[PDB]
Amino acid sequence: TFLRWAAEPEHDHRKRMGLKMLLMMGLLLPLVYAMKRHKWSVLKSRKLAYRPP
Amino acid sequence: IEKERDVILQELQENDTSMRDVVFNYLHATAFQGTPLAQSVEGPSENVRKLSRADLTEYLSRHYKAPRMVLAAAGGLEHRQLLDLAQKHFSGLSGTVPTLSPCRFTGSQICHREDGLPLAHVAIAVEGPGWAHPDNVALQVANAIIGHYDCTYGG
Repeated sequence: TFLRWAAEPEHDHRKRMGLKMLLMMGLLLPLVYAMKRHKWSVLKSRKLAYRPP
Repeated sequence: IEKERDVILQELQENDTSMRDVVFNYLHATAFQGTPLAQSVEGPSENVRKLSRADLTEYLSRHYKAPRMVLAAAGGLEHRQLLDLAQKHFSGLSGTVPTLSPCRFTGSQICHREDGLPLAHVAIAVEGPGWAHPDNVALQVANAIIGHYDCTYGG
């Protein structure tokens, strides 16, 4: 236990950002994925036709 | 009925040229899609090639009615010279009918791409309030604040 701390004086803090990351990125990632699907929705629903004589 | 049924189909070829009228026909057909108002006024070719005397009879038999009609005139006359004539002729009118569905508004895009022409008539618009809504007075100004221009004004 002691030696792992030697080459990691940051373990107590790595997990802290280890956790802050998820509840942000897990929270953003849907929202951005929605803003994506928001703008693209014009083309996710776009129809065409062909009316020459 | 049959002769005019050809006259109509002659014109829907003509209004292809009336590019301004093409647009407003498209425009009303988008924002008010799914509603009656998206219809044109002259109608599709198909219905004109299926129309009947009776549908017109029914159409005539429902809309031309005194409570939803108006007479008006102006000039060198009097309002009482006229009042007898309505009491003379239109007194025999049938004085006795659905109401309106609120026609919604849509924000939608339509585009009839056609590169073979000289130019492109274009239109854009939004929801309007309607008749009785008083701010229409204000908007008629703002249309005139922006005004208009067409290739001739020496200003």
